[PDB]
Amino acid sequence: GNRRIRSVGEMAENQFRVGLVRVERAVKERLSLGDLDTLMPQDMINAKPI
Amino acid sequence: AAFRSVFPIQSYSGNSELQYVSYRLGEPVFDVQECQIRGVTYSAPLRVKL
Amino acid sequence: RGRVGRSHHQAYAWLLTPHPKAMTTDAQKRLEAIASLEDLGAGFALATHD
Repeated sequence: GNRRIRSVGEMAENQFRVGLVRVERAVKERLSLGDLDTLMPQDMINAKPI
Repeated sequence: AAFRSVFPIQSYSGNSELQYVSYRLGEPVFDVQECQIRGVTYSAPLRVKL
Repeated sequence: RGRVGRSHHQAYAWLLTPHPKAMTTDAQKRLEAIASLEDLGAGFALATHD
């Protein structure tokens, strides 16, 4: 009753989360960086960390 | 739960915010048996509308 | 910075910085150098730190 099953879904979701943590830091610095008018939701995010 | 737990994102200048709408899995580029033959991943591409 | 002057009136220099997390590391040290060093004959010390 104290030990818990973490099956395929929960680790995959957690690793997706920690991958998205680097993405949100990157878009933090990029989105806080200015000249934002010509910016589209493609170049802030990067699929390399995910 | 992952996208909602991370997004939406203020900028550091409280001027811009990047939020989430929905995701959708793209069609996998090959079949499973083909991905075993070629030696690459049976992977589904992820496309998110932001 | 030496552009203005050559008169009998106090001139002023106004230096726009972004959010401190938004500015880059070299730009940080650039601005701390020119903030810390502001008096006469500075540019040789400025070149010295360059």
